[PDB]
Amino acid sequence: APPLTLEGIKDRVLYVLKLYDKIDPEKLSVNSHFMKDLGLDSLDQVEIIMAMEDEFGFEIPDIDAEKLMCPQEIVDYIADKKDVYE
Amino acid sequence: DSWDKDVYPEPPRRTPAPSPQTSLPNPITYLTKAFDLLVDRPVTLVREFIERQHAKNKYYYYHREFRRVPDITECQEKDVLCMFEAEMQWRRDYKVDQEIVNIIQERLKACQQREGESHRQNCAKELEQFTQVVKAYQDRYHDLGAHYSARKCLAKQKQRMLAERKAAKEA
Amino acid sequence: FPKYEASRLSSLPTTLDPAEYDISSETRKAQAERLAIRSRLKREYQLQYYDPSRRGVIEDPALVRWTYARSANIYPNFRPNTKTSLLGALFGIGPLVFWYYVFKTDRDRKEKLIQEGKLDRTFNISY
Amino acid sequence: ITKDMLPGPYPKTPEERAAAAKKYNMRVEDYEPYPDDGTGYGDYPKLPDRSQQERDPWYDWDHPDLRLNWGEPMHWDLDMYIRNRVDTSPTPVNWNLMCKHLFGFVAFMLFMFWVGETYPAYQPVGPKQYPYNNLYLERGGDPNKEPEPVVHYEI
Amino acid sequence: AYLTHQQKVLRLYKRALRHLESWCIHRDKYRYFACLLRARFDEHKNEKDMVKATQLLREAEEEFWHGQHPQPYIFPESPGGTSYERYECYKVPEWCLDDWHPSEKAMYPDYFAKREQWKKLRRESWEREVKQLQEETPVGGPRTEALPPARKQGDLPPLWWHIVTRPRERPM
Amino acid sequence: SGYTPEEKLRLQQLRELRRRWLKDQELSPREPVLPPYKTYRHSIFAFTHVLIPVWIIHYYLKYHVTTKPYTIVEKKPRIFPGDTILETGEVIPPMKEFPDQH
Amino acid sequence: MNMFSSLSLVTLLLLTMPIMMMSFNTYKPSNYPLYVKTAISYAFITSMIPTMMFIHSGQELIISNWHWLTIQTLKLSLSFKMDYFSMMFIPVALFVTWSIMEFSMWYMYSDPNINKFFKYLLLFLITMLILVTANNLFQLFIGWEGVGIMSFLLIGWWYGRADANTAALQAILYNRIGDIGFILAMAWFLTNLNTWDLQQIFMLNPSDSNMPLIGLALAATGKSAQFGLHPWLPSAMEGPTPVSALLHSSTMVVAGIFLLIRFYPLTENNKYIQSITLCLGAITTLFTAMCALTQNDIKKIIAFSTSSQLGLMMVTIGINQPYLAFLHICTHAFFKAMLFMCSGSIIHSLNDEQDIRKMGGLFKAMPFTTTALIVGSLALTGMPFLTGFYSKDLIIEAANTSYTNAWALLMTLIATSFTAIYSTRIIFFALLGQPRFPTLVNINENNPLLINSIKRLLIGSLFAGYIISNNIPPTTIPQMTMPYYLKTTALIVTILGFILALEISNMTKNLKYHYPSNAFKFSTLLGYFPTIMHRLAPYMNLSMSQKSASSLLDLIWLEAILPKTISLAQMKASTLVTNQKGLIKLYFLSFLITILISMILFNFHE
Ligand SMILES: CCCCCCCCCCCCO[C@@H]1O[C@H](CO)[C@@H](O[C@H]2O[C@H](CO)[C@@H](O)[C@H](O)[C@H]2O)[C@H](O)[C@H]1O
Ligand SMILES: CCCCCCCCCCCCO[C@@H]1O[C@H](CO)[C@@H](O[C@H]2O[C@H](CO)[C@@H](O)[C@H](O)[C@H]2O)[C@H](O)[C@H]1O
Ligand SMILES: CCCCCCCCCCCCO[C@@H]1O[C@H](CO)[C@@H](O[C@H]2O[C@H](CO)[C@@H](O)[C@H](O)[C@H]2O)[C@H](O)[C@H]1O
Ligand SMILES: CCCCCCCCCCCCO[C@@H]1O[C@H](CO)[C@@H](O[C@H]2O[C@H](CO)[C@@H](O)[C@H](O)[C@H]2O)[C@H](O)[C@H]1O
Ligand SMILES: CCCCCCCCCCCCO[C@@H]1O[C@H](CO)[C@@H](O[C@H]2O[C@H](CO)[C@@H](O)[C@H](O)[C@H]2O)[C@H](O)[C@H]1O
Ligand SMILES: CCCCCCCCCCCCO[C@@H]1O[C@H](CO)[C@@H](O[C@H]2O[C@H](CO)[C@@H](O)[C@H](O)[C@H]2O)[C@H](O)[C@H]1O
Repeated sequence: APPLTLEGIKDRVLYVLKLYDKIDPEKLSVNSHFMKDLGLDSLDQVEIIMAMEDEFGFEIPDIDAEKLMCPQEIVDYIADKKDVYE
Repeated sequence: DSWDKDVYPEPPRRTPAPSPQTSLPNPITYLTKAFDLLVDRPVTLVREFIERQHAKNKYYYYHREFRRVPDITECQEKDVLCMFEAEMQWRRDYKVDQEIVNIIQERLKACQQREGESHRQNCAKELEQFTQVVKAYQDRYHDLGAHYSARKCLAKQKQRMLAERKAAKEA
Repeated sequence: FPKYEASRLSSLPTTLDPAEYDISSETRKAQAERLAIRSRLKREYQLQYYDPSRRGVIEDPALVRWTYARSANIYPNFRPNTKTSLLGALFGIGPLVFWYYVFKTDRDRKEKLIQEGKLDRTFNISY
Repeated sequence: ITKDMLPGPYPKTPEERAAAAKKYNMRVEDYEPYPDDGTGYGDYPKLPDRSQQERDPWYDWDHPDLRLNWGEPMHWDLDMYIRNRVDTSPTPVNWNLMCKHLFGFVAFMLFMFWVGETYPAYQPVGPKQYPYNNLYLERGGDPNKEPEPVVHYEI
Repeated sequence: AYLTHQQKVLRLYKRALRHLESWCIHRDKYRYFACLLRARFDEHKNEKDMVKATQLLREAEEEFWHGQHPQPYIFPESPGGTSYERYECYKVPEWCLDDWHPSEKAMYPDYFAKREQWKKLRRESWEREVKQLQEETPVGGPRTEALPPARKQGDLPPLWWHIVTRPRERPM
Repeated sequence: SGYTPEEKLRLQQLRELRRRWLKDQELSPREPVLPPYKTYRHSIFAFTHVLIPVWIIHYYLKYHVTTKPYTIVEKKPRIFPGDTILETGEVIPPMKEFPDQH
Repeated sequence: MNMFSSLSLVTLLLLTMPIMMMSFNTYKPSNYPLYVKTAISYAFITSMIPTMMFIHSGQELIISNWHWLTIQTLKLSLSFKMDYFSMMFIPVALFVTWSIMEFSMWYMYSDPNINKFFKYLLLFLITMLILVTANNLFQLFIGWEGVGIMSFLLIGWWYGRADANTAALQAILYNRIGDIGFILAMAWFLTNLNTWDLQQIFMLNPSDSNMPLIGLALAATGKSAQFGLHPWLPSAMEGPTPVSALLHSSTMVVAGIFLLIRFYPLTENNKYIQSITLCLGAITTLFTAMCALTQNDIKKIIAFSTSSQLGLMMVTIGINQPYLAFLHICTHAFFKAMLFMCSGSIIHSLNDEQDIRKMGGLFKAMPFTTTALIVGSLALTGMPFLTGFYSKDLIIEAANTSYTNAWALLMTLIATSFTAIYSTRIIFFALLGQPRFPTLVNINENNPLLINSIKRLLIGSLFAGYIISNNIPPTTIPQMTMPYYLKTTALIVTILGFILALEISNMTKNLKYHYPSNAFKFSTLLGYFPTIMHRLAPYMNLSMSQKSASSLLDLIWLEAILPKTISLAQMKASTLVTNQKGLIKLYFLSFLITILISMILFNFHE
């Protein structure tokens, strides 16, 4: 399987969020808090995590998932699990 | 040849001559010729070399002959010196009889393979001979136990002889 | 929705347990101390697990107690009474007596057939 | 280790129950010893008879394969509940209902097989006929005895 | 349960969607039914009565048990998946390298030179890491498994070795 | 629900250490420092894995196994009506005439 | 006989040389997998020469080359029976193993222990050939348990995985339970016939052969995973896909059927055994196919297909058609190994994904894997003139024109329809519809090793059945006259299954949600047999081991009634003897008592 990179993981994390109708793709950034900045709720955040699992083909446990609150946090979580260091 | 054809009999061989009914070449014919050329010839010469060295050093070994001694019937009770010889002789005969049953079993199994689908009718002599020898072996040695001896064998025979006598008396 | 009939080998899901819900400050206090005990043991383990100069095994008293419980400690706490004796009588003596009659009856039946000549042993010369 | 930290006899007072629970790293409330039937458990804690498969996969265990933490009391039957052995995790079908359906299917299959053995299926055909007194010699019949002839006719 | 009410609802939502996905299979059909399922959660989103909210959770869990897929989808490397623990046989602890024969170490002069710096870095930091845990831990031991960060420059977060040096998820 | 400030800082610090450890796992160009046609390859394979073994096996079978009784037992050849026996020259009679119904 | 006997032994000696070179460190560790693959290719060639000789004139022989041990009147020799069943199976097994090994070279490329993997695959095959050519029951038993142990080591290949260790041990458990019957058969044959050699058993032809054959049926039940001992084969899916291909097509699971085939001279005369095996196979073929209808793991579907096909072979045994059962063993080997290899191609391209719900849209993305998958499926469902039609179709027509249990015939037919249904499932979900896999597409089936290994088995799945049926000699009277509806029963129930399966598959697309039926759950959870039995039996036996065997008896009662009671009595008596006052008055007063009782009671003074 082709290796992952920090830039590659970030691109796909943002890519998925730009296909979510509840986010504004222009206002989105790696550091956008899903509630404070993007104004989503927690039911929406579960769906975002669910979509990240489907994007990368592995599961984030609910204990870990509820803390990933901005795109950069997801990118960091995936990189740590997959041993991505660039 | 190598063994005795009387002890291990083989019925005469009957091989049908080839009757090719096809224009095609037979693969087995040429592979056979290749096998003789590539395998049989080199293997044959290597053996003939070894058979030359053996012929230059010919020496012999013998099959031991065991004189017959008095059996356990002729031994006085608790006379170990006579019992020992009769006991050892009986043990030697026990091993030989075991190999007799093996020979008859080997004939039976060779016949079953040789005759193929016809073995049921063409191995009746072998089966009959096997059935009789197994009856004789069973009568001599069966049920003696791990600690068998010439004495236990004799006691088993006497018991059998007694039963046959009594039935004969009923006749 | 037919309810959940839990068994020994098919436990009850926590999601269907009333005990999980309807929480009280008394229970929450209990979960607090359980977690505190866990963290005290985790800390004591981590301090030895992460020690650079430690080469060896971190002896676990919980494991020593388990193995010691399931061998050396049984007899001191044993009592000969109705439960232990009835179980001892059933599972120690009982199976032997059962198997005795099974084999003795079978061997006796076969022995009679051999004497009367009614058991076939035409080719039986290996024993 | 030391005798004070090893398992002991059945606890007989609220205070002996407190020292036992302390010894096994438990709360005096959560510690409950096996009944004192004289079977030899002693003061060893009786723990919820649950398989190790039931424990949280995602928690960071000291022994991830056993799903145990260093120092926590081990179930008396821990070796029977490892993930390789007895699993007690909840089933999507109740235990008893599972038994009824599996038993019912098997029992029904066996009954129908007997019914099919009493009423065998066959074609409307007479017995297959063989020559030479039903191949008497081939099957192994005695050459010396003269078999009862078996005659087959056309139709 | 140490999970708050919010955690239970969010966990049930995720678990219900995944089992719904197993039933539907097809992505368009799943999208249609996931939205109806979300609508049901949105219906009681503002229920301010805890007693009713808890009661709604109980029935929801009861309904999920009846409707759960008997063979749900599992990510291959997730607990219970077909690749769970598939690579544990290849993960070898780093302390196994201290036992290598010198002729084995001579083949990787650069790797074992770096490894020595890490081992040197581990010895130097240990004393301060034990000290930091001593000063921050209340009498009566810790109450949670959370660990502190480093508070100064040149300090490493206490108890870091076995997290930093753990085997790669795809070692060999 | 997110990370606490204390947690985020610890995750940050472990991450830099881990990524540095993973970076150090890479091999340098000179590592490892080791110490000091088809027909032909299939021809050498056939020689050493077929011809030499079949030489040994034929020698074994011909001059050791077959010199003992009943070590190799062949099913006797099938004889069909009209066959001729090589050993003797005996000719097996044909079967009697059929009704020739077709 | 010189060429025939020489060549059939080099075949076996050839396969062991890579084992010998390996364990003797004389090899070239560079490309050992290619060396092992090359040896298997050459052994296929050498095994074709004896097979052609048998095809020509029916030449068969027995080779007893080494006398190992004589036990009084039982001589045990290393013997090899090169007969009908050995000469056809050996080239087929080697041909399929040739493809699997080439396929494994690509599938296992990244495995660090690939050299050990190929060594185990070679031992797996060697023990199968010992099983197939064994001429006596002891030599056969060596192969019998060899494949079981090799199966254990390969199923549990990823030994850090608890689930793989449970599956590997479970396979031993179920196969050892079967081995009770094998030992029983050996004991009966030695006692009653004084032999283990197949020749003497058949010549003596026992009439009261109920006990030995029940033992053989029990052994076949475990090895071929018939109902009662079946769960281990689906669980054996833990192993790498190449293991599943070889485990299911050749080597292990077929040995059970082969054992019963080898003993057809006995079974053909015992109607009671025929009735039992027929029912045993019928429930097996029906139940396992019923379980495949709802499985979502692609390997578990094919695993349940094998159990269903093995049940069919057991049915063929039950109707006194040993040679058709053998033919199905041979034809089944081709397309079943291909199906497993095709699924491996899909699993690899989808980053280790095995759930069909997460595939789809692969019909065009993986064209060559798709062609092989369709050919394999059609061969499995008895499509006319594909390899699977020449065995399966004859079996069905012999089944419904025989004197048979009516229920077993009806079960067998329904399972034939189920075969089309679960075959439709794999194609519909893996290949058709829209893709359901993750976004990073890495589909790639362009490795020549993958293409060639499947290509060879694809040709076999098209012509191997035709070639074999036209070359094997006839050993029965094939039944060819029958009513039109009995002739076409196999074809029509297959077509009906395809039609119905298609309708069921299409309903998944509709925007409807349905609660599961008890029947649906029953199929999915494998009749609850693994759920109930793999918790109840382990629990009861393991709990009795600790509670009663150890504690109650060994740590308590066996101690109490002897050492602990005796030592306590001695301690008590010691205290009575030694607890004295040291008083002169008391000791001498006891002397007076001793003297008095000496005269009055015991009359020691007389
Ligand atoms: C510790 C495990 C406890 C399990 C229970 C075991 C009970 C064991 C009982 C020992 C056997 C007692 O029974 C024993 O049977 C044998 C037959 O073989 C008898 O043997 C004798 O009697 C038989 C007929 O009865 C005659 O052939 C002959 O006189 C002699 O063989 C013994 O006279 C008798 O004492
Ligand atoms: C193609 C397949 C060909 C072979 C088909 C074989 C059919 C086998 C059918 C076996 C049925 C056995 O299962 C049987 O089902 C009914 C229906 O739930 C069960 O019934 C049980 O569940 C419910 C309770 O909620 C009620 O029906 C009843 O109170 C209870 O007994 C029986 O307890 C069970 O014994
Ligand atoms: C009782 C035994 C009787 C026969 C004994 C004959 C001994 C002959 C030994 C020949 C070498 C065997 O050992 C091994 O053989 C193979 C092919 O020959 C060689 O392997 C070579 O060819 C194979 C395939 O062509 C390649 O996979 C491999 O990359 C290459 O090195 C090994 O380098 C050698 O170590
Ligand atoms: C021995 C080998 C036997 C091989 C038998 C092979 C299959 C035999 C044909 C089975 C039926 C063919 O398929 C028949 O026609 C069309 C397919 O275009 C189906 O039509 C279906 O196609 C679309 C697919 O998107 C569905 O969404 C729609 O519900 C339906 O109209 C019919 O529902 C079916 O009855
Ligand atoms: C089976 C038929 C023949 C059996 C003959 C056996 C005779 C007895 C041999 C062992 C004698 C040992 O004598 C003594 O036994 C007791 C327990 O049994 C041991 O003592 C141990 O067990 C006892 C009671 O279980 C405890 O009170 C004690 O605290 C403990 O140390 C002694 O350390 C040992 O010295
Ligand atoms: C078939 C005949 C077999 C004869 C075997 C030879 C017998 C030898 C007998 C030695 C007896 C002395 O052994 C003695 O047993 C008692 C067990 O009650 C032990 O006593 C132990 O158990 C008792 C009570 O269980 C405790 O009160 C005591 O504190 C403890 O030490 C002694 O420590 C030991 O010294």
